[PDB]
Amino acid sequence: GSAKDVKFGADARALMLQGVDLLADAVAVTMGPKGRTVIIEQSWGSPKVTKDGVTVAKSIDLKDKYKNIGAKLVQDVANNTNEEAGDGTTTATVLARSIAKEGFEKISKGANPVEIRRGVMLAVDAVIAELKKQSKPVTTPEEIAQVATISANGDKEIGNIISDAMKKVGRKGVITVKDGKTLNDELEIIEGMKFDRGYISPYFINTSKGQKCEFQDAYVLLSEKKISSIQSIVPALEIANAHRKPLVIIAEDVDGEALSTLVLNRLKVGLQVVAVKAPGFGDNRKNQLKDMAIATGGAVFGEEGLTLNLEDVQPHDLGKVGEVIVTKDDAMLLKGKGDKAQIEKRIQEIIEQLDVTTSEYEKEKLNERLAKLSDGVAVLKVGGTSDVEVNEKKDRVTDALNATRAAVEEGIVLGGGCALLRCIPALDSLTPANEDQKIGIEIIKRTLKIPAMTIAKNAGVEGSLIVEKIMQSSSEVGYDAMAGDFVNMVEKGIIDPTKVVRTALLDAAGVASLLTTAEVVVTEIPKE
Amino acid sequence: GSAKDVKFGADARALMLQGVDLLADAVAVTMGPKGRTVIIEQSWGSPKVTKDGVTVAKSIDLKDKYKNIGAKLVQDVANNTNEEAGDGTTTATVLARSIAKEGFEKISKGANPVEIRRGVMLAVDAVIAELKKQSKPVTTPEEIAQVATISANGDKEIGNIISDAMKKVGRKGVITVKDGKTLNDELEIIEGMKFDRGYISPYFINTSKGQKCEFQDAYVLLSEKKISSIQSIVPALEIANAHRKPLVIIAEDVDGEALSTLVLNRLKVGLQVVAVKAPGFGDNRKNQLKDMAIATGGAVFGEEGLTLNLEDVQPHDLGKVGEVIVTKDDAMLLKGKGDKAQIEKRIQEIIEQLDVTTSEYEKEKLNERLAKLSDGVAVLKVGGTSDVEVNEKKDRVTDALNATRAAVEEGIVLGGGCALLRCIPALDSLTPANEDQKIGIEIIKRTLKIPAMTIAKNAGVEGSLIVEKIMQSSSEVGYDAMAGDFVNMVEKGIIDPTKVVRTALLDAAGVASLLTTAEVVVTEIPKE
Amino acid sequence: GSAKDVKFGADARALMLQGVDLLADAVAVTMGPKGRTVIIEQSWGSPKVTKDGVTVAKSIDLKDKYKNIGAKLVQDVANNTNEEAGDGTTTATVLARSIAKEGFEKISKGANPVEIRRGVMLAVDAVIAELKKQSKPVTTPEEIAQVATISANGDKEIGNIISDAMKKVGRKGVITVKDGKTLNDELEIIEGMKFDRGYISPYFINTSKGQKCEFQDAYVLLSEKKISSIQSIVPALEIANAHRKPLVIIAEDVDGEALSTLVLNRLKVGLQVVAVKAPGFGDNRKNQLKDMAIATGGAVFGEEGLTLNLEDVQPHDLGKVGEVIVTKDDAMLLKGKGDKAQIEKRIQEIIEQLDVTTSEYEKEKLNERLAKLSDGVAVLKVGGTSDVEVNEKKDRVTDALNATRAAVEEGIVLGGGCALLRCIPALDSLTPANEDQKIGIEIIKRTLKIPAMTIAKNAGVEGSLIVEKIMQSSSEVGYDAMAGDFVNMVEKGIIDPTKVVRTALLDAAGVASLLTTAEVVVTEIPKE
Amino acid sequence: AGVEGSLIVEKIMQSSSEVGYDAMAGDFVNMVEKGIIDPTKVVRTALLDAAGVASLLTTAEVVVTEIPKE
Ligand SMILES: Nc1ncnc2c1ncn2[C@@H]1O[C@H](COP(=O)(O)OP(=O)(O)O)[C@@H](O)[C@H]1O
Ligand SMILES: Nc1ncnc2c1ncn2[C@@H]1O[C@H](COP(=O)(O)OP(=O)(O)O)[C@@H](O)[C@H]1O
Ligand SMILES: Nc1ncnc2c1ncn2[C@@H]1O[C@H](COP(=O)(O)OP(=O)(O)O)[C@@H](O)[C@H]1O
Ligand code: BEF
Ligand code: BEF
Ligand code: BEF
Ligand SMILES: [K+]
Ligand SMILES: [K+]
Ligand SMILES: [K+]
Ligand SMILES: [Mg+2]
Ligand SMILES: [Mg+2]
Ligand SMILES: [Mg+2]
Repeated sequence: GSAKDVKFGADARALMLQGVDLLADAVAVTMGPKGRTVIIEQSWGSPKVTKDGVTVAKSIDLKDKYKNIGAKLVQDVANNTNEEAGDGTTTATVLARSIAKEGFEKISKGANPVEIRRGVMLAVDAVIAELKKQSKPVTTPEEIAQVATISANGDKEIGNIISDAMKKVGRKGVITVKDGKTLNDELEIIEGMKFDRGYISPYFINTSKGQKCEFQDAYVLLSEKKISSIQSIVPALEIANAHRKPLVIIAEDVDGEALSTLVLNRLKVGLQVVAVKAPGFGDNRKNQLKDMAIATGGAVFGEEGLTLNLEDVQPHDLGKVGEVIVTKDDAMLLKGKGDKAQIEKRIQEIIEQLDVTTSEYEKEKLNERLAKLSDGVAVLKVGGTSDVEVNEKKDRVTDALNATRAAVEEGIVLGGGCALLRCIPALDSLTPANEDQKIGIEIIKRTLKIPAMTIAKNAGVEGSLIVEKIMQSSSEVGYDAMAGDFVNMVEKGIIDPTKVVRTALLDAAGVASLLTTAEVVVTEIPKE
Repeated sequence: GSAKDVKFGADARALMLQGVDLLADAVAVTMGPKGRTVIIEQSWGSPKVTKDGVTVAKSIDLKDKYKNIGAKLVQDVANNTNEEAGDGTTTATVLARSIAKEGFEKISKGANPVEIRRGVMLAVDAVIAELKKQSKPVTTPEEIAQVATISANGDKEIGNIISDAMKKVGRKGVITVKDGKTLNDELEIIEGMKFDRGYISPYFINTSKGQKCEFQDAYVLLSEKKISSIQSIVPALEIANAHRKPLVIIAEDVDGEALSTLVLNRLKVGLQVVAVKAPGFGDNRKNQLKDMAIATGGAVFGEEGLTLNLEDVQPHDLGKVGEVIVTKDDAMLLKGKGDKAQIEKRIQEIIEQLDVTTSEYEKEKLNERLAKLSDGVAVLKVGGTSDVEVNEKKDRVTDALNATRAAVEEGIVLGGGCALLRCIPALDSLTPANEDQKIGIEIIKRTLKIPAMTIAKNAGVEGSLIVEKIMQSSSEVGYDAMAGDFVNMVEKGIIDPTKVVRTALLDAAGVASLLTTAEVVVTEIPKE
Repeated sequence: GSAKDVKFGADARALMLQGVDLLADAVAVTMGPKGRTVIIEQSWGSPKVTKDGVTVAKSIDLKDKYKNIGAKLVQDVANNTNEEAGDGTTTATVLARSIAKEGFEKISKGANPVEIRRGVMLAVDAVIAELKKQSKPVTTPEEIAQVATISANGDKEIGNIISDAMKKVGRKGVITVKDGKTLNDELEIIEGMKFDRGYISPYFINTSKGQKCEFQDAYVLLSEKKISSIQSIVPALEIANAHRKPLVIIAEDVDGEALSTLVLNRLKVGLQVVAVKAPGFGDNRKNQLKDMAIATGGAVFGEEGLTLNLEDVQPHDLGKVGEVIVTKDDAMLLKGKGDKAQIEKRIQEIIEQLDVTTSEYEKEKLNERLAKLSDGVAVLKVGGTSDVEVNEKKDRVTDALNATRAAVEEGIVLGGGCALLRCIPALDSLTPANEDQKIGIEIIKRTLKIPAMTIAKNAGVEGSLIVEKIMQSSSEVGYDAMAGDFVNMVEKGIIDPTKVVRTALLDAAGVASLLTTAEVVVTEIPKE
Repeated sequence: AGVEGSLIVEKIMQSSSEVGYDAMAGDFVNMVEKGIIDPTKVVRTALLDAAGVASLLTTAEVVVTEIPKE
């Protein structure tokens, strides 16, 4: 195969620990307030300017093979935490390094690194079991605003926007962020359903405005397969013209012949119609048109084993929507009169359909159908003046938005590091089975101070001195690293999700305590 | 991934600031009168010779990875200002460097660069709020001549041509510049309609002059698809011969058969006809022939979903024009009797169709339809003796022309930098929330002096000395850097659009105050 | 993008001027009599041996990035002058360098190069305004003989040949030069039209002479596409035989079926016909046969969108010519009865088409159509024994021929440089607006002595001493650099076109006075 | 002095016998009246020492030099 190079013992430990220290010194500066950004060279355009501690970690790839092993294993810590919780990735990386450093010190000839690993995990289990006890559910809509304000680097506008969006959509609603264009942030609460597809012919525009077709109290014709002929399309339009209401035609496509009839009747006397294709792309639209059908109340035509055909339609067989808006790239149905008692049964089917399966894409479009249908979705167009700014402000908004959605399900706990500092008394009652498990528990006991310590450090004060004066203090008191003094937390509004705290700790301790059991390292030769 | 290299703290700050200082020293020389040109090597031919601070900034790309980071982020400022306002890009780059340099000094261990950022933006909000107070709208057509004269590097011919072109077309008309051929500048005001296409057969020439077919009070036949046969063409000519008026035939093409008919009846007894193809090329001509129709009063034949056919024409179904001029490469319709009340409704449609969309090509041919139809457009053929010369003057004409269109919409304000210098008293009443925001406000208070200071520096005098004596002086007094003495401004005619001043400041402060929050820089390894 | 390297201030100035000084030192040696040749290596064959200052300027491309910028900007001066006038390229380059050198000295910290530029152009405008006063039209045919003899480097045979060719064709006729084969120069005056293509079958020879087909008062049949079948050719012959006149058949080709008929009717009773293909090769013949048509009066058959077919011809539809001469390799039509008032409109059409465009091949075959069309034309087959000689002597003839045609339209003036020396008094009455415009006027005032000075220098004498002794002398007295003594000029026959003198000054002053405005230079890195 | 050399020399030789160039004021003057003079001894030895030495250098056809070892 490929020529390799092996290194044993303390030499390899040091080099890997050198790789860990570098990638963690790069990210540790981005912690808490008074943290500082990191500029990353993009290979093509203007550079990134981040504060998120995974963008910093996934970039840093080191030349040396052994230091790079350290970097990769810290990258995997930072990434496991991000996907699981969405914030707290700096918190994990400093905890990972601290367990690595303290581990590559206790490795003498008589020590057993694997029992040390077992002791670390006993300590970690005990501490996340202590977090859940001192956890408390988030109840008031003000605690939502605080969690957001904190994880957004203390930007209070962000906190009010995410709290407002979560009152008007539901705490488990669908908030999603976009690249805004204006200078300020905007909360847009979409009402109804909308799909990324516009009218076929630019003759349906009846608005004399920004290229819109706008209807009220329309019928809906849902077709699975194409509407080719003049034959299949005529009966529906006779219904629409007779009842004197507009008509929307959502089909796989409108062929040129039925299209030519639609355009004709629009331009003279002036029948009110409009056509758009289906949302797409394949098997999905077959479910989503059916979703559209029952949301409005009607039937999808051409169905496989029902094959409702177009030639025999009836006015109850058409859906009804209060307002219809269609532009050159997107259509919106708003107030479907769809017998809510039945659209709710649909919601229950789709939610059971996701609990069953997972494919990262079947579950993706699955959630698209839920959100599109009921409570409407919120979007957060962020302001800014230049690109790199918007991209920075956007990394902070998503970290705040993940924090709030991870807090509403699993409660809040003190911040500034005090969450973990208030767990050390839990470790002081463990009775280890042997000497090596005692070493592991002592490793975590030291490591729990790292978060509070690294925040004070970036603030410019003595880290460990602040950590001690916190522990001596009462249970609700800790350090506000912005104001630079000690405060009650919840009264002052410093809190963190318990989910982000425990997953960061658990992913760090998980990977770090395994690195420390190594004795050999095998690397590819660095040919050229 | 790619082997990377990280640098921390003061070392990295220094390297990026070196990249910034270089790219800004290169562009700063091109400021104000007595500014100086910059020769840029073009990779293929003779070099460019500019004074615009984006051609200078976008060209300069650096070898070192860290210096290039500084340069790229200054290109982004200069570019954001150009697209948003069209002038003021040097003003942006020097303001940017001043905010970076002043920022890479206050970064001690206890400073919070992110709060300093917040203070910088507090200062910028208050100052653009003060510019808007001391601003005034542009009213007299002498103020238009002045703004144009200033932004053209003090070339008064440019000021008179643009004011003349803007008086005869409207302050929001359509002026466009071209590479002239003569030695002097020319203002050509196209009045009416014209498209770049001539007659098919050189037998329609009835002029006994420079190869022209020239008619008065003619009919117009607008056909979308080809005129193949004798059958479809014959009825229109019977109308033309019966009423005894000439006829123009604007179609996609005139086939050899209908063509052989047209030439025959022209060469004997002497029916007055002439034919041309459509403007082109594809979907566009379909709208553009429709535009011509309502401009003259008639109907496009063969239309998709109207299919007005040629066999049943009627004399009212033909357009009418006062005079028709057709050469071997272009046709001009002048005085269409087209029911102006309806073509204005058309104009309003096309203007909303551009405000809605943008594709750089749909919006291109879109403006072609306004101009071709609307109040005659002005075109400016610039003189010169050699090519590199014309490209310089053309960079200056466009910056002069962009400035006037940014003054007519958003008012004017003092020039020479005095616009910003007259805002410092606004900053002196800010009450910063903490120490870090106070640092930011002082950063801006110093930076506001940079524009006036860099103009005096380029003039060969002491920069800060001129700045001090201006502030001591009255509100209308400041420095004329060409005459080299202090003057009232508006009476002397030194003014700038408020839009260019505010966007230059805002794009610089936005980008620069984020660079100064950095603590780490990660760059790809420079392999070879 | 590509890594670039910037240089500021005097360093950059020095290097560019080194490039200007190099490219201009190389060319100055080819000036006036006693100038000297320049050997250029051709990458493929035997080298060039020139005296023209554009062949020398366009070759020299420099290694260093900064020296090459200077070289290119002097190339642009020499090229703009050649295209505008056809001679005077050495005069321009020494004037360009002199303005560059004198410009890269006065650039101190307080000087404004842009105002110096304005003064330079004020001075150039005033001096080209003085040339036209002291200009006088060329009237006698001996002044033509002198203008030609001078710019041909004092070759008196060249002067007599060009004067003779211009007497027999008109001073604005079409003279054109070719690579002769003999040892001496030859003046051949073609009469009528001619193309390099002979009869198809060697049976049309009715001459009993040197292999010629010779007709008088013939018809002409012009076909764009081939004459394939017996069907298309017979009616034309029926007409030609009916009226009892010969017939010429100019088509893309005469296929073997129609050919066997033409030859058959030729060999028995003796119908007078003859066939030749078109001039060629592709799109050109489509225009060139049409040119031939209107010159004789008729129609080209098979046309694209007129498709005049061969089957329906008529005797007015055939061209008529006074005499027809066809050999084995070329055909000549002489006295086309073509309603000349329109071929003149055609000639004016083709002449404007070349002034508009240039492609070295569109303009090449373009000139083929003028001469082929015009009545008569002169050609000058130059002698010589080897190629490099002919290429040289041919370079001098064209410069003489451009000179005489530039004198007949715009008058003559004293020579040897004395034309400009006699303009300095105009500069001494300018009143400059400021110090910088004063600096510029002095730049030109110094620069006007350069031509006389560089000619005396090359003659082996002291340059400025000859310049001084001229200015003290009367207005008609100056220096004959061949005889080496002072003479009246017009009596002695040393004169230059005013068009060549003024364009030389103006293109140099334009470009150089812009180079002298530079303060930064941006160049691509020279990787490898 | 910053002017064209041979041009001043020509305008001097054209002039009268006492007229020449004062290079400080930058104009032509009578000399003794204005006070520009030099000893005849210094002029003649300068020419004679130069012409002597130089006119022998120009008679050379070969040059022999010691090798520049190091
Ligand atoms: N104003 C503040 N005062 C004190 N501690 C804070 C403040 N804001 C955030 N923190 C703490 O800093 C830590 C960093 O939060 P998180 O967003 O996970 O880290 P990062 O800075 O990497 O985003 C959290 O534990 C949080 O409690
Ligand atoms: N003649 C002048 N005297 C004093 N100041 C001037 C003069 N002309 C322009 N300025 C000022 O110089 C600044 C440069 O304007 P801008 O169009 O950005 O020039 P550049 O394009 O070189 O950057 C403006 O703020 C303008 O008001
Ligand atoms: N015999 C001559 N004596 C003095 N001056 C001359 C003579 N012949 C030409 N000249 C001058 O030399 C100048 C340079 O002419 P140009 O055409 O540029 O030379 P070339 O064509 O060889 O480059 C012209 O202005 C011309 O008047
Ligand atoms: F960088 Be944070 F702790 F997600
Ligand atoms: F360089 Be300018 F201020 F656009
Ligand atoms: F060099 Be010459 F005047 F064309
Ligand atoms: K972070
Ligand atoms: K500029
Ligand atoms: K020459
Ligand atoms: Mg984060
Ligand atoms: Mg500009
Ligand atoms: Mg020449």
